[PDB]
Amino acid sequence: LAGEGISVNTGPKGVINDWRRFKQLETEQREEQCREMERLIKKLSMSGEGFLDMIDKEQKSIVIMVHIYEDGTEAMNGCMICLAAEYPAVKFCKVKSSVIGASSQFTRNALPALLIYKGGELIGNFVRVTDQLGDDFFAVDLEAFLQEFGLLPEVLTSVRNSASEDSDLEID
Amino acid sequence: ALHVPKAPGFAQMLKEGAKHFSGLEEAVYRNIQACKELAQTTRTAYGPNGMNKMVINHLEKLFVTNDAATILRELEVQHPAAKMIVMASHMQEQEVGDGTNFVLVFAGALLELAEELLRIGLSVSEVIEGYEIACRKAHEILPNLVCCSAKNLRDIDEVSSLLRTSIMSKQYGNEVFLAKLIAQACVSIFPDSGHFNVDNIRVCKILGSGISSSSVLHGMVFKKETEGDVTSVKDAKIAVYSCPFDGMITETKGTVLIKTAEELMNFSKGEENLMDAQVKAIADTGANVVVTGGKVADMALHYANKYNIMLVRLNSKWDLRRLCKTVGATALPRLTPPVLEEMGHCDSVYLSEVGDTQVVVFKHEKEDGAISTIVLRGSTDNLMDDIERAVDDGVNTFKVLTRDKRLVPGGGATEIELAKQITSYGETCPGLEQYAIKKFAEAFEAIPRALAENSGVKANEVISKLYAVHQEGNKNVGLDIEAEVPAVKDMLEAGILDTYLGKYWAIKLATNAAVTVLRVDQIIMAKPAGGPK
Amino acid sequence: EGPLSVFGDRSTGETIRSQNVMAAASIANIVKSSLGPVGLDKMLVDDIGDVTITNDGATILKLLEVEHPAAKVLCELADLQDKEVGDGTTSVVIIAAELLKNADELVKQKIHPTSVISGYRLACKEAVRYINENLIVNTDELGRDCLINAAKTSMSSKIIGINGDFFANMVVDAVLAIKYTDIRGQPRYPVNSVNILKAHGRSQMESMLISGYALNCVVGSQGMPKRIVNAKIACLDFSLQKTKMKLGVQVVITDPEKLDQIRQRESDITKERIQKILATGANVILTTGGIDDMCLKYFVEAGAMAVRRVLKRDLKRIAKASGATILSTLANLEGEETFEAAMLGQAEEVVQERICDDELILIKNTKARTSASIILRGANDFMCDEMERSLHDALCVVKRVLESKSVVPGGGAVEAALSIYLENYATSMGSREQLAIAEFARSLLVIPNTLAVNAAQDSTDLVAKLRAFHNEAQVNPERKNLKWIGLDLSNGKPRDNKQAGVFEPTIVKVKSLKFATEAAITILRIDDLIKLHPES
Amino acid sequence: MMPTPVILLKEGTDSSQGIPQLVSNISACQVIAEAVRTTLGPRGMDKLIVDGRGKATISNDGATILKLLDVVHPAAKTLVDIAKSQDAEVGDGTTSVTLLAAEFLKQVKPYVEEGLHPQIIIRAFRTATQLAVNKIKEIAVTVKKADKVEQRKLLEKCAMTALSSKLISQQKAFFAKMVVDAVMMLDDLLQLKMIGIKKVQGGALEDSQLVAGVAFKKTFSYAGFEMQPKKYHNPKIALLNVELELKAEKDNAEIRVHTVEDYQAIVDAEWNILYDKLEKIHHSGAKVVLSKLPIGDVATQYFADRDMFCAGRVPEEDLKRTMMACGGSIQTSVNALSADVLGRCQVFEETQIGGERYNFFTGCPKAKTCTFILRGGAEQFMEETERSLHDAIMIVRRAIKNDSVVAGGGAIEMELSKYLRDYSRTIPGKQQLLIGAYAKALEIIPRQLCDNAGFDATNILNKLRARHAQGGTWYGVDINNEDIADNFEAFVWEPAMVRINALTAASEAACLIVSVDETIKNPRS
Ligand SMILES: Nc1ncnc2c1ncn2[C@@H]1O[C@H](COP(=O)(O)OP(=O)(O)O)[C@@H](O)[C@H]1O
Ligand SMILES: Nc1ncnc2c1ncn2[C@@H]1O[C@H](COP(=O)(O)OP(=O)(O)O)[C@@H](O)[C@H]1O
Ligand SMILES: Nc1ncnc2c1ncn2[C@@H]1O[C@H](COP(=O)(O)OP(=O)(O)O)[C@@H](O)[C@H]1O
Ligand SMILES: [Mg+2]
Ligand SMILES: [Mg+2]
Ligand SMILES: [Mg+2]
Repeated sequence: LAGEGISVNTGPKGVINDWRRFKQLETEQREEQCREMERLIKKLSMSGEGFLDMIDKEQKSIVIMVHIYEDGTEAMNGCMICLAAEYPAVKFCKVKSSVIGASSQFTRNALPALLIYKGGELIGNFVRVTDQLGDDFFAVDLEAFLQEFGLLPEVLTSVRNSASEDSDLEID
Repeated sequence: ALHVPKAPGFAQMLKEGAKHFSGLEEAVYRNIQACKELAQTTRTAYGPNGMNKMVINHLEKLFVTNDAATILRELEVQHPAAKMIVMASHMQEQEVGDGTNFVLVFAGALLELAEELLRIGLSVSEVIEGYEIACRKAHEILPNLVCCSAKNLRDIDEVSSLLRTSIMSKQYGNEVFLAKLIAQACVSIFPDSGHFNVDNIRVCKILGSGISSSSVLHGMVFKKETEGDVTSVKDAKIAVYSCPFDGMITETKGTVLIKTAEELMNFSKGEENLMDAQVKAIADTGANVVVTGGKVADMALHYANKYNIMLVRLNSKWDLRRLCKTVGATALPRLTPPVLEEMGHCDSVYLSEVGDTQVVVFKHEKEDGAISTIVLRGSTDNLMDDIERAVDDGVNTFKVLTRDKRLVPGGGATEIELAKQITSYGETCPGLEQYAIKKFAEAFEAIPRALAENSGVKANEVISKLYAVHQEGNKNVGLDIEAEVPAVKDMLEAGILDTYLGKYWAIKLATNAAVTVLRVDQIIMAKPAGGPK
Repeated sequence: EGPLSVFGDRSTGETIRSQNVMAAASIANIVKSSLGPVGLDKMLVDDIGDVTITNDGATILKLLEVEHPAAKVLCELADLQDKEVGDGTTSVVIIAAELLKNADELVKQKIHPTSVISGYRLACKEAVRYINENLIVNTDELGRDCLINAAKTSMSSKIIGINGDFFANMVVDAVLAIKYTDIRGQPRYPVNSVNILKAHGRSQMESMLISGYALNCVVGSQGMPKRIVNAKIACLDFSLQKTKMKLGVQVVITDPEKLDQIRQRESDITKERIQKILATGANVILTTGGIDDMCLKYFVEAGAMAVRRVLKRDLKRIAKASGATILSTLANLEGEETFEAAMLGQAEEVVQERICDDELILIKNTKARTSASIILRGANDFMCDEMERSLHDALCVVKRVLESKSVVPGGGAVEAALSIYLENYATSMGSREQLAIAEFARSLLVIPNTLAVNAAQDSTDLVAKLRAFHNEAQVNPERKNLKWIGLDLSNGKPRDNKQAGVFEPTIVKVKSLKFATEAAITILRIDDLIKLHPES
Repeated sequence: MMPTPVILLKEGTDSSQGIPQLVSNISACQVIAEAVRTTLGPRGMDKLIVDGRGKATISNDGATILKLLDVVHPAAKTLVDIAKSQDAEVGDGTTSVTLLAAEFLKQVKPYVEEGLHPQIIIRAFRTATQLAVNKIKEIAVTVKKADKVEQRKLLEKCAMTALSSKLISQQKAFFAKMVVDAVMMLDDLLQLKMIGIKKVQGGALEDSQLVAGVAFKKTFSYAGFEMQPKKYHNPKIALLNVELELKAEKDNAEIRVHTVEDYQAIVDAEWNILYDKLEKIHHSGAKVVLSKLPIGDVATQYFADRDMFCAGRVPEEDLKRTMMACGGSIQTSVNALSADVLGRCQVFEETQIGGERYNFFTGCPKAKTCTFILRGGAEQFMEETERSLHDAIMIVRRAIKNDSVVAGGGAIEMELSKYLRDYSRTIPGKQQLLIGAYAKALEIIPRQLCDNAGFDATNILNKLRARHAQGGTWYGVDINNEDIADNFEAFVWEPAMVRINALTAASEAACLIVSVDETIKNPRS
């Protein structure tokens, strides 16, 4: 048992394919782990790729919130639909916890999750909103509660109007 | 053929977490059982031989006492019927100040006997009607059972003797000393005007020297220090300021606009000169103690030290108001020097330490003043808290005596006489309400029974002796605590007396709670969900 | 962990002593509430819904799951007391635990355990001598009242305590029934020969004492009669079935004409045996083995009762009582198979009695010896089980009283007298063994204290009055009759227990003291414990 | 037990009721008292406790050990509370209170098990404690002539007795004399804040010193500080609460100018303000300048150029002590630096003390304060030394307030036990057993002393009992000679109020523990 100076040398450069494949897979799991860790412990104490690349994409100047649910979820979903009908500029969406594979404590004691993302960072991590909001409050109550913290953003055509750059020229 | 489906109708429409208890057996009997359980938990702390209970609340704070209201407050009661009885007990505590355990025991006995009456065949309406009739009869009887009156409240010995019984149930071993302390403290307050203020009694808990070292102080004691270097004044002329002891500033925004070097060089000097002038003007009125409700500026403190002015900083507005009442000053809103009328006067103000606590004492040599303080010593925080609860009970008893001066015999004598006379009345009453009236009369036995059980003697012998004596004609005879065997003695001679108003209110509230619990027939409980507070 | 390097936990010094004393105190406090007439029974659930209502200390300690080994030591101490005496099972455990507690209290004062052990041994020896010399009453001057009172005292605190006036009489009659003498002329009473049958139904008063033997068995077939007016009992230890050839024998057939004869003989052998048995006039045939259909039919045709699968102990008791002889085989010394009338047991009557929808065999008034059996009736099975346990305790107490003709006053009188005498005597023996003997005397006072506290009475005042009475008896020669003053828990005052009829066998107290002292000495030797971790 | 459809209390509520509850409470009190059993007497040991953070504390003080223990038993916390009470009111005997309370409970446990009503036990404790307190008061030895030398000897002996149980017991005479000298300089209130205690690493215990003035560590000197002289033979000290630095005149101040001449004038005005403050300080005649607020580098260089000493960010307590020693006043404004507000010490010096720099203000003739400089080999060594010095200081303060003493070593305990037993012989008998149990429990102190010292407690206790019976009220345990001796003649003296408070607190704790019959634990929130 000697030769502590192994100096693997040519090994890493000769098997770099498998090492880089494993590194890529581990990093792919790493973005998911970093995204999910922002919710657990950080706020709990006090397909997944679709969610990941939806959070990564879109403009940082648009507030995007997501909801974590398991099968009063129905009332909050109806209120969220009403807010979506009232705030077309926002992109309300929901995703199951089992798809994300969050912790068991979040599944068992944090079923109602109001996660708000603004430019890749958590400006709001409302979790287990049963106590401070209720069970059967309407959409206007949720809108007022969210607007009190300054998070939510502040005619009707017939059906549609939108359709070279030569607009119109009468010049001879 | 292996499952029982829910009945069509209300059972199917019920929420997943809700509960529905309907009918006599499912609701009334369960409520009576819960109330009996609560009475059983609180029963052992009744009377002078009652035992303290160490109750640890949800916040992990230790409470040791035999005060029923405190025990119920610290307990996390969940049954709605027991909740209602606890509300009745708290209402009794707020209205009078003593008799909460009496209310709970009487309500439990009444509900147990109501359950018995329901079982033998009587319906809820007959029981409620009989209980109300018997309560009216007891309220009519009670004035006739008054044995004596206070007849003097400016005395010390009489007040101490009157208050001994109230603070005999709590702190049974040493009640005379506490009675004398509370009597002196209450006599200092309560001037020729008939109005007596309970809040004017202040209790300060200083730890270290045992409760036998407690004393009463005519003034205020604050557990803090003095800002300045002056620590003792012999002819104090306290001036009280609600504003901070500092130069007044604007409300919108104060910007020091400097446009020349002269202003820059002279601004600080002018500010210091203005502060010095203000402090000297304050001191020139003869005021040598200054009490502020806000912060103290460094320059203001320096100039107060230069002119030999004692500075005391009170943080809470309640303490400021109490000190103003005690000394006789007015809380000025600005730093202007006080006029003669607004200037307070005290016999002595000094800094001192008791045990290891630095305190500031506002001491009056005269045996008068609006506010008097009781300095409680002790070897444990919980012991001093229990002594403070006893002091509160004694002060409430004194206030009740001021409101109504009539007293009734204690030691269950009043309860036995009431039971006997209500039983006699119920015999003459025909109809089905006689059973309810007799049960209401028998429910008064729970007080002497609890006293006998706590004292360690057989209850049945005591009850039989009390009935025999009251049939003889002595209506002022209750059980003797200082006896190893069941025995009775005259309470009027022994001075074991409790207030008539307390008994009246306790009986009324207990009867109201019992009948209100009996009136409920169906319970529709929602899902507990959350709601931590 | 450390320099010792052993794969287990270790405890040394006052820690292990405190642990052992705590375990002993836990065992004592488990059963302390079930001592004395004002004691109460206990209800045990066996994790599968089984209920065992009991008051016996041995049963309680045996049914429990015990892990600490000093607690075990007390458990087998109670079991040993039950096996060797039959009574005082709770008292010995309580006394041993109190002795251990006081010995540990002495040890904590830097008194060496050797001195405490020597003092305990000396105190036990002197207590036994004092009991045997001063605190015994000879039963030859009383007769049957002493037996009745001893049985009633044993039955107190049991489910049959109030019915003692009847149960004690039944027990005394049953014990006197089975009395017989052996070599050297000493009369010995073989308890456990009184068969006890439990059957719910009627009240306790309908419990009956059979002047014979009772079998928990029924007749083999419904055709045979269920009552014989003059029983000729023949006891057999072999089954009566078709004869099967042994393992070392085979039947090989080369001539077909022999198979039918072989098959016929295969049952004709048993038929001939049964005919030989029946030709002597036997009416009742009891066998430990089974009986098949053909033999049952033969007995039915003969008009004789036949019972199969009889328990061996029951068969032995029946043979002893009725004068029958157990015959494991029908083979004399002449090489033949014969049955003689000399082996026929005789009983006055055998009846297939019916008891609460079940039936059992009653063998009434056996000759050449008298035997007894008791059938207990109760509300349910738990009540009957408790009745059986209390009945066994009473039978053992009566056995001890009849064997050794000395009794002691009950109700803690012996304990108080011993405490006073040992406290006075300790001043003349050694220096630290003085303290040891004083602690022994003080520990002997736990029994009257428990008796008084179980009645919700003033234990301190009652024990003080008892001690004053015993001290006055000891210091005043003319007041020597106060030794019998014990405790009356009904009224909570001292009472002359010998006059009141509260008696206990002397052997109970002597064995309890000896066993408790030895157990306390054994536990006190420990000063260090190594608890090796299990290999799994 | 049956499941009610709706339960009464909250789910998970635990309730213990009856005699088993009180027995468990007594056992818990015994367990707590066992944690400080071996830290009693001159042969007592120390306990090491490691908190969750990994920091370790080493102490012989019972109150400190109990506080560092995370006691959660409701009945056991009373022992910690009474230990804190004894520490607060007296400062010594924090182990005796716990031992006495636990011994009372252990003595009455057998009577509790027998079903005796606890009110009788409480009454017996109250009666016995009142009698014992009266006996202590009327047998305590006091001298009604108050000579300076005799009072000095009494205080020194009391400090020696209080100190002869810690790691500084070998130098107990030196530290006792230092404590007495320190205490006598306090004027009338004997504030503990007027006795500074500085701990400096490195050095023997005998190297610790008491300064007749003030001393504090050097506080973040700026540039140019090393050029200032570090010794003055009659300095005048300017005690100030002033920030001597270039800074904005006020936080909300704003300067508005529209001319370069005004810009230069503003800069020169700021410089002139600072230099005016510095000149006002300098012209006062002071040579040493101290301030709570920071002193800038410009001011440091200015004072260096004038051969002056400066020190900024001096703590409030250090300046208060310096004012009480030199005799000046802390000035928030330098506009009136009259000669009557300047401190004056004989010698000021900065010296190297064990790898640290300290400023010494010695030679103050009318100083009302002092500073302890404790040396040691470790931080916990210094902390335990400070705790022992605090105990001695509290004892000396109490003796100054009331100079009544009783011989220690268990002599007073044995005398009280004998008196209480003799009283118990003359009562009907129900209270007699309880009072005798109280008297026997009073014997815990000498027994614990003998056990810690490795003696045979039984023989020593028998000899003490016989001696007290035949006469001699001041006979206690003599640790050095393996025997008993007259402790009063051996100068084992403690103030009577120490034992009075110990008995009172132990009796109150025992009565409170016994009075409880039932406990309730609400579920965790
Ligand atoms: N010395 C005494 N002797 C007999 N009874 C007393 C004595 N002191 C008080 N009592 C009785 O105790 C009762 C007070 O019980 P208490 O514990 O105060 O309950 P509550 O606080 O609900 O009034 C009174 O009704 C009185 O009759
Ligand atoms: N009628 C009685 N009166 C007074 N004491 C009795 C009576 N019967 C029994 N005792 C006493 O009660 C004690 C408890 O006996 P018990 O517990 O029934 O026996 P075991 O310990 O075998 O269960 C015995 O020592 C006996 O002296
Ligand atoms: N030199 C000594 N000889 C005998 N006993 C002593 C001596 N010094 C102190 N003691 C005893 O040791 C006991 C404990 O004192 P100490 O350990 O200093 O503080 P605490 O009382 O807080 O434990 C005191 O009651 C005292 O009587
Ligand atoms: Mg009250
Ligand atoms: Mg028995
Ligand atoms: Mg000390």
